[PDB]
Amino acid sequence: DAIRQEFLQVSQEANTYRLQNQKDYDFKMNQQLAEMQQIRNTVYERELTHRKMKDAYEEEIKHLKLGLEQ
Amino acid sequence: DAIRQEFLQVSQEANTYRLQNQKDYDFKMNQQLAEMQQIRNTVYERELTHRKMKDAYEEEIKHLKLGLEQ
Amino acid sequence: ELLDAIRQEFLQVSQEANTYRLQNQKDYDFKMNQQLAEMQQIRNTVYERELTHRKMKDAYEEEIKHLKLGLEQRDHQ
Amino acid sequence: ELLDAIRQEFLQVSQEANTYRLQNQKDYDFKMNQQLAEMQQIRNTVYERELTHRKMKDAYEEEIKHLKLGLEQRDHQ
Repeated sequence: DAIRQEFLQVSQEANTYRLQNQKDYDFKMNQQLAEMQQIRNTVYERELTHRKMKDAYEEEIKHLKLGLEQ
Repeated sequence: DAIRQEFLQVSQEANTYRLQNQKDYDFKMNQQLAEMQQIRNTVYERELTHRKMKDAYEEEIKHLKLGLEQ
Repeated sequence: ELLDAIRQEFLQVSQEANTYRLQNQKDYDFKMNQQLAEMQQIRNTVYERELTHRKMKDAYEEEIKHLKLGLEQRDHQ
Repeated sequence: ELLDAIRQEFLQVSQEANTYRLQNQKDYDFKMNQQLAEMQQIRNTVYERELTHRKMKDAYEEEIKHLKLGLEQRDHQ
């Protein structure tokens, strides 16, 4: 009366451990994955910004060249 | 017979002169006016370009700050 | 005695054609003077605006330079 | 004699709970190692792209600097 019974109050603290420990794993993993995706997303966004910059620089050179023509 | 007659062949070389000389005036004036308007136009255009630049610079600072947060 | 009311017939066509010239030249040079002043006004505005632009551009560029240095530094740690 | 088939009953729950730990930690550290490599890949791409960006930005800025100097010079003449 404790031998499949505290082998009850141990076989289940058992799986409760195989549970909140797996959650730890999943949490850590999902966090890092999401963070990595965010970093990659910023790289793409930054490329659009640079395109917008290029456009502006090209416009500016055109305005200045005009200025020099007169 | 030359006295309102070469005062004919002179009273009209007269106004033909008051004509192509006025055209000279008008041409020069219109040219300069148009050129001045073009210069002013470029100033406005250049302000839009600078606004586009500002947007891009602000985007870039945001991307870099993100990079530093991770 | 006569080409002497008549000479000064002909010499108010050419002494007439010539002052339309002078009045046009004076009117033109007046407008050119005005034009010069207008151009100086435009120049002043452009230079004032360029100062503002240079300061703003400099501040953005300096912040970007500092951020990039920070990232490169983080990458050394 | 008995809590000795029975002691080694209980010591395959805790000698069971503990290796799920180790297998999870080894699996995690494996994925972290992989993650490190992926991050190094991203870093390499960012740095290569940044070089390209810096050169292009520099060339635009240098052309703009030269144009502005030319305008200021024209304004000295």
